Parts: sequence; structure tokens; C-alpha cells
Amino acid sequence: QCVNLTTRTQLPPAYTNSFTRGVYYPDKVFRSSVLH
Amino acid sequence: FNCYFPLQSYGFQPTNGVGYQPYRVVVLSFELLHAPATVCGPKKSTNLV
Ligand SMILES: *[C@@H]1O[C@H](CO)[C@@H](O)[C@H](O)[C@H]1NC(C)=O
Repeated sequence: QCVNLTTRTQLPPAYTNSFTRGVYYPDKVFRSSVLH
Repeated sequence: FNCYFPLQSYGFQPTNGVGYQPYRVVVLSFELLHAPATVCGPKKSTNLV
């Protein structure tokens, strides 16, 4: 439960960049062959 | 000083005037076209043409 991992070692908060990530269908409304 | 207890109670007595008579208020909320509606009245569906 509250037991710490022994060999676990902390790491600094490194950062990474994403390319197309974060794109999704806004809602149940469908569109095709258009630019909205 | 500068300290007040915010929690208070509404006085309810059956002999109080209409101003103090408690009114149960149910606020009806809804969302429009944000999802398929699963709540619809008993309106019988018809055939498709
Ligand atoms: C791990 O050790 C820290 C420091 O003693 C403690 O605060 C924490 O509750 C322990 N448990 C975990 C898994 O973090």
C-alpha cells in the first residue's frame, strides 16, 4: 500500500515536444470533405 | 471582529406567513444536441419513408 520502491530513483521533469498530438473530433457532429 | 459564521438556517414554522413558507424548487436543466437524447416523451414513432 504505502510501501516505497527501493531501487526507484527520481528524475528531473524533462520535456518532450509533440507533433499532431491533441487533435480530435470535437463532438458527435460529423463533417466530411470540408474544412471547419 | 471581521469573523462571521456563514452557515445559517431558514426558520420554518407552519404558522408563518407566505413569505416564510418554504418552497421546494427543482431547477430543470438540459443539454441541446450535445449527445443522443435518451429522454423523450411517449410519442409513438412512425415508419420511415
Ligand atoms: C515513502 O517514503 C516517504 C518519505 O519517508 C514517505 O513520505 C512516503 O509516505 C512513503 N511512501 C511512499 C510510497 O511514498
